[PDB]
Amino acid sequence: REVMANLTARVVGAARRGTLLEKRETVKSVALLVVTPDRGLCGSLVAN
Amino acid sequence: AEYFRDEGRDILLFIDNIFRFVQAGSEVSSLLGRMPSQVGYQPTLGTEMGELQERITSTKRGSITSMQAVYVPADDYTDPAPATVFSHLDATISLERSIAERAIFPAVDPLASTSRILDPNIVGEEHYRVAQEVKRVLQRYKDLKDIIAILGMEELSDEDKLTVQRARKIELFFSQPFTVAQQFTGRPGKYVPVKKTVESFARLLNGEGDHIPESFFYMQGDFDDVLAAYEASQ
Repeated sequence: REVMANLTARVVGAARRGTLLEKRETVKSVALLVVTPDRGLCGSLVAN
Repeated sequence: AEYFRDEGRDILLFIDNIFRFVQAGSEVSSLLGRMPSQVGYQPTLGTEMGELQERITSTKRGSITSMQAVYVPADDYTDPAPATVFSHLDATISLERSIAERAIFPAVDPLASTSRILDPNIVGEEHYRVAQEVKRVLQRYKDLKDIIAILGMEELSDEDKLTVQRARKIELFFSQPFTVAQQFTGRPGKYVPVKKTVESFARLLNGEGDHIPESFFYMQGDFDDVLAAYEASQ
């Protein structure tokens, strides 16, 4: 967490702000991650 | 009433609490020295019920549209008097204590209430289909009552869940204000024609009204009134 803070502060130029950290403009496709229990009986947690 | 039936006039007959007739017969028999049967009832229970009830019949000369009431002792439907009444009726309506305690004033149990003319050739194909679906739902609900009570809604499957909230909405929707209930309830009475009832329940079973919360079906008229109330509350 602090290594990100220490490193990303140094790298501020948009030209070198590529690859994963690149804040792309005109977003078109979005992927999402969901984690759920393997087994039920958890209650409303899975539904939530 | 038999004089008016025999000359052709249509008669509406309202006998209230046949069970009191049975209880009077039981007390008379106990005083008469007859041997008691079952829970203190008269040995001649079936014959007395036959003699009274077989006179309440629409014949070829006139028609009697009877409507009786029966009081179950305590809450026992296995009592000899209601058990004897059950086989002398065309349409049976069962009022349950739990439904009334849930503030559903009609308190009719659809599963335990049947009728002979609930036949597509007599009442209408759509009416019959709607009634059969409204019973298959709430039958699924009675099957899942224990599951819901001990675990909760979550463990059921998605279709089972949907049927469960549809059953609860139907149970709430069977309630209806009565014009004679103004004395202790401020809700004005409603008269929902059978066509409107069938249409409302068909729409509710289709899926329409799923988004509406269950509390909006309490003591309403047809489905249009429920939709209007939902719009009023936005």
